[PDB]
Amino acid sequence: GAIDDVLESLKNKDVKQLRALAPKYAADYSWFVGKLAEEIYSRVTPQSIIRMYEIVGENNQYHGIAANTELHLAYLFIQLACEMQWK
Amino acid sequence: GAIDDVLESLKNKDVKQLRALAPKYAADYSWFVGKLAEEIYSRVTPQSIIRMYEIVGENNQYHGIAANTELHLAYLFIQLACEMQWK
Amino acid sequence: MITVNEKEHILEQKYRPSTIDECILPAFDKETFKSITSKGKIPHIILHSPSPGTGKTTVAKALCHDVNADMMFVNGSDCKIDFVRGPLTNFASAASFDGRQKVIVIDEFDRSGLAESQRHLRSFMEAYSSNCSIIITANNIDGIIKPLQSRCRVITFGQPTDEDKIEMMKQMIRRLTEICKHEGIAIADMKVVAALVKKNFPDFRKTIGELDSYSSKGVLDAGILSLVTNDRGAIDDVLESLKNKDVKQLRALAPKYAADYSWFVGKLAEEIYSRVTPQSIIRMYEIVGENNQYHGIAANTELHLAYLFIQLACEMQWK
Amino acid sequence: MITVNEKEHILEQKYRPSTIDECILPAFDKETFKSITSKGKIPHIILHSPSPGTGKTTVAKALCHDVNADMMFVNGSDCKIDFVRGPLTNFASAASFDGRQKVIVIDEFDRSGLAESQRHLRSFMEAYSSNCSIIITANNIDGIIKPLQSRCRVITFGQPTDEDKIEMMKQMIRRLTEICKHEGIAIADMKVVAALVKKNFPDFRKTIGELDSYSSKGVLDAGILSLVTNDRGAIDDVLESLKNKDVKQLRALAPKYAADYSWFVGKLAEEIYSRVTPQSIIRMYEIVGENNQYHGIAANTELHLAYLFIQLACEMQWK
Amino acid sequence: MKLSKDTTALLKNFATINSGIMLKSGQFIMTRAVNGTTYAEANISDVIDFDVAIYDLNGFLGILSLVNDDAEISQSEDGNIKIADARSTIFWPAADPSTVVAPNKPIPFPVASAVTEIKAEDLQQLLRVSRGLQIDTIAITVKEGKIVINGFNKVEDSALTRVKYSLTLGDYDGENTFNFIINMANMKMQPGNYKLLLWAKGKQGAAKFEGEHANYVVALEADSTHDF
Amino acid sequence: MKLSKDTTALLKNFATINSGIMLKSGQFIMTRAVNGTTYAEANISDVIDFDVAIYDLNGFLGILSLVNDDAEISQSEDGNIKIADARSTIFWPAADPSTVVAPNKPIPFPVASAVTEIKAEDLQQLLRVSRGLQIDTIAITVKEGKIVINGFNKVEDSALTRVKYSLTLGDYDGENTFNFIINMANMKMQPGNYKLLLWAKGKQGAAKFEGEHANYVVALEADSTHDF
Amino acid sequence: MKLSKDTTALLKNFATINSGIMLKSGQFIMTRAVNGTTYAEANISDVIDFDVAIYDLNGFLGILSLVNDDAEISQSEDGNIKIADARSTIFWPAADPSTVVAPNKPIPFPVASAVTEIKAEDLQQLLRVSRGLQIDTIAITVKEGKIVINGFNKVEDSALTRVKYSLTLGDYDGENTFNFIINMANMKMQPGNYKLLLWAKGKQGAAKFEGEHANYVVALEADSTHDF
Amino acid sequence: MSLFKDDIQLNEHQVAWYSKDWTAVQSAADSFKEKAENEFFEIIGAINNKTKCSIAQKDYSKFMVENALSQFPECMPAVYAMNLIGSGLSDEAHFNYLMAAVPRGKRYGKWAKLVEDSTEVLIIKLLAKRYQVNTNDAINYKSILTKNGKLPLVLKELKGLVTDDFLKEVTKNVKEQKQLKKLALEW
Ligand SMILES: Nc1ncnc2c1ncn2[C@@H]1O[C@H](COP(=O)(O)OP(=O)(O)OP(O)(O)=S)[C@@H](O)[C@H]1O
Ligand SMILES: Nc1ncnc2c1ncn2[C@@H]1O[C@H](COP(=O)(O)OP(=O)(O)OP(O)(O)=S)[C@@H](O)[C@H]1O
Ligand SMILES: [Mg+2]
Ligand SMILES: [Mg+2]
Repeated sequence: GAIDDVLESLKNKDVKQLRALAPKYAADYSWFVGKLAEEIYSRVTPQSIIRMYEIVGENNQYHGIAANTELHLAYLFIQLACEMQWK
Repeated sequence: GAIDDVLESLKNKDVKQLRALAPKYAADYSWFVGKLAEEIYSRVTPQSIIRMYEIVGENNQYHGIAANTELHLAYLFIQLACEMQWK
Repeated sequence: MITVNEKEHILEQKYRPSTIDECILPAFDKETFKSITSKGKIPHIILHSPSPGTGKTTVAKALCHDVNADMMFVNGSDCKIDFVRGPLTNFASAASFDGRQKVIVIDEFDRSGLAESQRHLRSFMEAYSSNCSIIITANNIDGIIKPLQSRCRVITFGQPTDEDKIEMMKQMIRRLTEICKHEGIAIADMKVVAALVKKNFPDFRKTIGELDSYSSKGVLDAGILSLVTNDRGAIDDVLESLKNKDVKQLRALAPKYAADYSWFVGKLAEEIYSRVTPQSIIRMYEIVGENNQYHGIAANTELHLAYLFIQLACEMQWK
Repeated sequence: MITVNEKEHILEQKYRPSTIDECILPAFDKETFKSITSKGKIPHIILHSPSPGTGKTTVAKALCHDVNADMMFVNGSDCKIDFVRGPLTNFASAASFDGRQKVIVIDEFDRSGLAESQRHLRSFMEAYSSNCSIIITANNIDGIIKPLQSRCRVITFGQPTDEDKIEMMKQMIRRLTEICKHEGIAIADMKVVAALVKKNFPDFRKTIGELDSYSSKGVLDAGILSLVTNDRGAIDDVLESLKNKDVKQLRALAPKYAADYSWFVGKLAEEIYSRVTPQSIIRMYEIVGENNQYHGIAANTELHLAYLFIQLACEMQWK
Repeated sequence: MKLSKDTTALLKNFATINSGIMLKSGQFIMTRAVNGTTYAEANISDVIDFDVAIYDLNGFLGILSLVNDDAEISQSEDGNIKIADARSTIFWPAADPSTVVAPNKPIPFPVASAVTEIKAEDLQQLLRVSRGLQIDTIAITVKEGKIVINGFNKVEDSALTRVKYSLTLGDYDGENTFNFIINMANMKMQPGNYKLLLWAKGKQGAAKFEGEHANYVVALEADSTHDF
Repeated sequence: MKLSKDTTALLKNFATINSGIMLKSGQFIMTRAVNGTTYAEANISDVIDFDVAIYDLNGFLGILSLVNDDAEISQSEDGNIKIADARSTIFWPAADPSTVVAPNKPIPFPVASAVTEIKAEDLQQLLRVSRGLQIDTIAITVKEGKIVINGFNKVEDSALTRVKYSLTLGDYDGENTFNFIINMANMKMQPGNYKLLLWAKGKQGAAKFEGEHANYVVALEADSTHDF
Repeated sequence: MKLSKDTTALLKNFATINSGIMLKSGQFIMTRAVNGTTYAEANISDVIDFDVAIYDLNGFLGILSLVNDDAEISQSEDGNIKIADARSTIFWPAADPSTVVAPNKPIPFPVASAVTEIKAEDLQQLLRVSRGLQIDTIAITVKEGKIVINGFNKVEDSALTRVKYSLTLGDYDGENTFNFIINMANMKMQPGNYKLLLWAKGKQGAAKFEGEHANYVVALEADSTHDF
Repeated sequence: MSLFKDDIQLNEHQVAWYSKDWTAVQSAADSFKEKAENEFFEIIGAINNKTKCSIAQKDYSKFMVENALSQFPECMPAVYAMNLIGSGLSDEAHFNYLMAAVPRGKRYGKWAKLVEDSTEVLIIKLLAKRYQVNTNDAINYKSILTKNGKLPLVLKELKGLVTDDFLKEVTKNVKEQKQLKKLALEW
């Protein structure tokens, strides 16, 4: 799969691309979530590493019960973008 | 397939109508949540789009473990009505 | 003339009209029901009634019995996703070769938490309409989704006329006398039965329930007229206790409404909304939404509801 | 005069004491055990050792050997209901044609699920009380049901009395030196043995285990022997990682334990209990319970463990 | 009655379908499962001479086995079954008809839409494999002009597309193509040369196995697709 | 000693009464239930040449079955039983005599107040029905000048008023009336023809089943009368 | 293949040894316990003409016994085994070889340190007694110039000093003292006349049973003492 | 009635063990089972007034403890948290959290009531299931039967429909077997 597009979108803090690409990952959630959690660590502020991990872990926690998976990924994307300590 | 009534009532900020019409739009929750997100994004100020994302994402992620889905949707409607402005 | 199951100890499910004729109904409603039963078929019907208690569940069961159909009595509460896709589908598909029609009576298919159950039943009825007929039974019609209304023909109870009112009152007084005689209960005064029936005429389930509750004394004393009772749909006890902030009673009352949490939270958000300050309406929705949100991750729903009660009592501004 | 088992791959079992005399203990407890053995008949006894590692299994086996009793050692966790009904009864109802008292030594009997077996063994003691004597060993006396303490005589011996403390300090140092000499490890550092004795003194089992661990490479007996330890622990590595707040290790090891989260989560709760503070313990239990509730709801189950670790590290104020 | 060994075996087999049986005054014993999925019937040589509803047919048959073959059953003075013998006398409680679920009238199975035949050995093999191979659903479809009793696992193969067992019963000469999905829990027929004659109409279908001793009418699952 | 198949079968049957049997030198084997309600005795064809107590008779006989009939059972050096086969030697642990309840002396049964007979088939059918019907107790009563064993389910009806099973043994020559009650848990007699001869003086009674091999004695429950 | 009765019995025994097996092309079937304690191998008269790794050998044999003896077992399109009877056609999955533990190649047994013969009756008696006497460990040491198998109950006494059952195999020729301890849970050999070839070097040893059809190899317990 | 006039007493444990009456042995062993009242009293005393009580052999019931501690709003937040997340926690962990959260007090449990009050929801549930009425009508029927109809008389027959599958909806756990025996004898 591709994760560079989502990471760059988070870096530039776009909002249209996140929504557009969210349905492209909703088909398989766990794989994409794990991959994103792995990649984001190498490009996050040491203090913001904990925040990113907590956000991704909470979202992973509440999947399965989420009514709309695609909106579930979208919400993840805005949550990451709004308060990501990019380094 | 059309949710213009929900958007109009939310803009008017009439909590009675939102709750009244929630039962009929609560049969399908994933689709309605997606549609509400899209129309609110297209019809809301840039600052409040993040607030809408947080509200709708929380409310849909907690779905499935919601005892009364109609009350859940009414809660979403009230949260959106009293917590966001409209462009 | 009066049917008796003899296996029910409730006196309300024991003496219940087994046939449509035995039911005390207005002339117009009884004639329409007789026509439906004489047609030999039971089209999908949403039995309706403005005044609760006029005997609509009993009328549906009487229709099914008169047609001789293989009635499948199912409550609206338990008509969930799997039930619609499971036992209901098995009953509708499995074809017994006795020639008996299949009818699925669905009580109270208008409660709060039944948003999606109605749509799923609509889909099922669309799939299995030709085999089994669905007889809904709702108090308020608007509680039934609009698409489901078109499929089944709606019938409305109530609206008794003056002559109909007098005839029904006399019939129910005679039925009460017969029931008391059959149950070994001595009525002190004949006028007592007439007064009791007049107190709540439009609905007879309430009258039968009051008589059953009073039967402890064994005599229909004049004190039965003093039994105010309480509307079944209403939750006024919870609201009064919340206003008084008596957590000692809210905890002991939580188990009563914890059996059906979804409907109760719906009713609470519906009613507590019109008797609290507008500033506290937002907080009420926050609390009820958060409590509803977590039901499903909560092991015991009674403690969930008790916590919700204490929170509402301590954080509610009552207007 | 150290008794070497000569048939085990572990020093602790290799050099376990063979008698009460060669067992080094507080003077009062050793005198009590000597009197017990001198009386000839070993009664029911519960060996209570509040301080872990002091050695209660060794004392029970030493009593049984010293009194010549026909010991039948059974591990407490292995003393299930079926074991009591089977092998225990078979042993207690066997003709003792040698004059040796039959003594059952149920070791570490204060476990979690050992209740239906503890009261069952109490009934057993009621039946075969004149055939076999039971010597139960429990770390937590509160973990042995009340009847088993009312029948058996509870004995506690983990409290050195100052001067007895120093006497047994010298005794343990001499015994460790002799065991090292017999094993084939030279005492390179004289201060190292005393330092290791002091570091965990009433943990003789742990000290012997560490001596075995550090003696494998060579004679050594200096340096890391008295300097900290090297025990990895089942979850001790993760506990240390969380304490240090390191994030790389947590994510690295999350997939290792993600295979069986339930056992790991339970063990993590059990271990972190002892290293936290009341507010910290409340928060830790909330975190672990919340995370476990969503095991079947987690998207993958490895990022879930990572999130649990991050939460604990951020919130867990270790003490 | 007499309830000869053959009738006792038939009733013992029936007890599998329904825990209790409502016997009637005649040479015809019939039973149906509580959920109604499976119906069983057969003409018993022994003559039943009183309407007695037995709540525990398995226990009644077990007691009857320990008695002489010529154990003259009879109605007791209290109203229960009295299994009289040469010397002994066993009394069994004849439960009321309300608590015993039995069909009101014999099932008049319509003209078979697709008649077939299942050999005794084939049926025995089909049951043993289902027990041991995890099969819990069989679809009596048509494949290359031959009727094949496929076998699936509805628990795991929700779509019922991965066949676990196949059994070519025979060749179908008709043009209609059908996939009759019969649950395995409803395949309670006793061993024997059966002649299953299927029937389907719209969303309602049935499959009837007509042996030389008893006839078993099973209800096709909800997913049975066909073009009749 | 040597334990023939007959003696081993008799001991195996006894093992159902008392889990362990205190064998004694001679030709007499006797065992009593720990409750004391059941007693069994028999004259074996073998010769027990040493007094040994076995706490697990079922296991001992299971071991004896494996070794050939030639196997010679001899007391071991340490008192344990030692079944010595032709090529394999088995050591069995002799129980502690305290932990094996055995009678001190044989129960000498007085002259029977009423003497009857029970056929082997009748007794086997009674034992099987007891399990089938849940017959907790029985009663050797007289009905119309005959001896009848009426079985009752004491757990359900405590007054012992409903006979769930009635067995007629024979005509009672005497003229006394009695309601001897024998619990089914104490009916451990092996299959065969038994000349049961009852006896009850005052409030204490006992029923003895004088068989060809063993002579079981059963304690009559407290509700038996035989008032004469 | 066309697995016959004897090959199926051998594979059932191996499934007893190992929950699953890994068939390989040719005429050789071998399996090893999950923990490697016991290794079993045997030559068969049927040709395994394709490599499959059945994860549940016992269930596969159970399903195979439900068809004709000439069931032309083969491999399906997905690689899963496809038993094909005259009419039926079972489908048994072939698990990935990684999941099923199997030996890399046939175990080459060192020269026979000692040779002894254990008869079929003696072996069956040993197994049955071990099940009965609670024996769980057997020592094959030599006593008074003869090789005997002693049964020790480790649970009651870890020190193997109290012997529960002694079996004399045959005369011992060598002049070496050895006491090999073989766990009884590793004696999965099928009944027959075996040809024990004991072997042990230093602290590691292994005993092989040269069976008529199979060659079972068991790993001696570490507690074994000897002069090898 | 003890054919033999043995002087050996066989004190109700020798009879159970020597005779290998494993049912009798189990009954004798349970004869040492502390009645649930004092076990629960000790557990709730340790939780409510901080005390050194350890549950290793005690039959610790999460539901009983929670619904006996929820009678007091002071310790409701702790009961609520352990209701939401307690499921899945080890009984020892649940007890430790309750010990650390429940502030203090005495609270006078009154175990005699919370045992019956804990079955009220089950009674309502199966009474609405048997009569096919909503839970409000179920509680109405329960109240009516308490006075007239002899609620125990109804429950006698109602016990037959408390299926192992039905109890799953009442509560989600494996300890629900407690009310299986509780309603296995309702008379
Ligand atoms: N028209 C009627 N004639 C005779 N009995 C009646 C009639 N209506 C109700 N009842 C009695 O009421 C009971 C059953 O009435 P129901 O139809 O179940 O009440 P209901 O219509 O369901 O009230 P709601 O709307 O559900 S609260 C029985 O005891 C009947 O005897
Ligand atoms: N007082 C002691 N004197 C001599 N050796 C001891 C003593 N205490 C422990 N040991 C040693 O500890 C080993 C055996 O420890 P045990 O007490 O039998 O094990 P244990 O059951 O874990 O005891 P714990 O951990 O205190 S509950 C042997 O190597 C003994 O030599
Ligand atoms: Mg109604
Ligand atoms: Mg220990």
